[PDB]
Amino acid sequence: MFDGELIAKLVVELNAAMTSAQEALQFPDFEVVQKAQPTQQGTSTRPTIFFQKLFDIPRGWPATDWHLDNTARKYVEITRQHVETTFQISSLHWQNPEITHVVTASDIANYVRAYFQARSTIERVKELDFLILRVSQISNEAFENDNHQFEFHPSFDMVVTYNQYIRLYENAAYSADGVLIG
Amino acid sequence: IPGANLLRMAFGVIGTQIVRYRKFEQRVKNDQAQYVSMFGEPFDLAASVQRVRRDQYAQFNLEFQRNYVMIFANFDMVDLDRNMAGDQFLWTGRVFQLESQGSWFYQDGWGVCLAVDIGAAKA
Repeated sequence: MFDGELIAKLVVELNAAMTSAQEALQFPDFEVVQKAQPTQQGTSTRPTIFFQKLFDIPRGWPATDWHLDNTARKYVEITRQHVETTFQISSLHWQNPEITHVVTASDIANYVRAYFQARSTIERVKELDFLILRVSQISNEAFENDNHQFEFHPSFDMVVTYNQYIRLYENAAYSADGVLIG
Repeated sequence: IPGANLLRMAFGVIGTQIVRYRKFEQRVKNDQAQYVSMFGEPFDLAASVQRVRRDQYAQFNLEFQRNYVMIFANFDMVDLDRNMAGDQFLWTGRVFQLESQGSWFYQDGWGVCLAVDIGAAKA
């Protein structure tokens, strides 16, 4: 299970989480994008969520299985590795001081993090062939922004565990012979 | 005077080139959270193209010379905002990063050489 379907499932789940959060906290509108734009782009002035992959851990010695093809008299060797990968989730939202109804980018980040940690979410995810570990920290960072106005860029890290498969060929034996000496 | 277009009358002396210019309209997603942009109706524009003349660098064994071009045109063209950029090609696709005195009479341009053009009469 390689990257492309991982990203597709992750964006679907993030869209569902943001649809829930919009009902919960009443944002104007939301948008989910990646932080890996191959083409020059210009960002959006809407409550946005971002994701990106940092690195990978093999987590265990490879496990090999043997499946026999009778017609061609060959063993098909399947190797499985239990991979752990790390994703960074971050959000942006600009605070308008005049509006009385206040919602923070930190609120959106906290709600998105809490959604993925619920039991029901994990039960839904399990049938998509991956699972999530515990999240331990969320941080707020302040930057100057292109309008020379301070704002926050909260972020946190998530861990997703899955399996990777490759296949190879190997010869097969069908009999045994021996010699006994003394 | 910031009235009549100065680049308009200047182009009557020096002599210019011809480029194909296309503007940005809107963008969508490709079920990967990656933006894919789309442009509309490329047309012919008269402009003067200059040099800034790249020198390369290294990261490790990788040279990566970045190609640059400077273009003067009497068009109100945008390089970047919450929307996309514009495109051109003297011989290969390019994209620019700047602005200039558009709301009066003319602007100035940039350009980074993208890979190639499609072909078939240089689409």
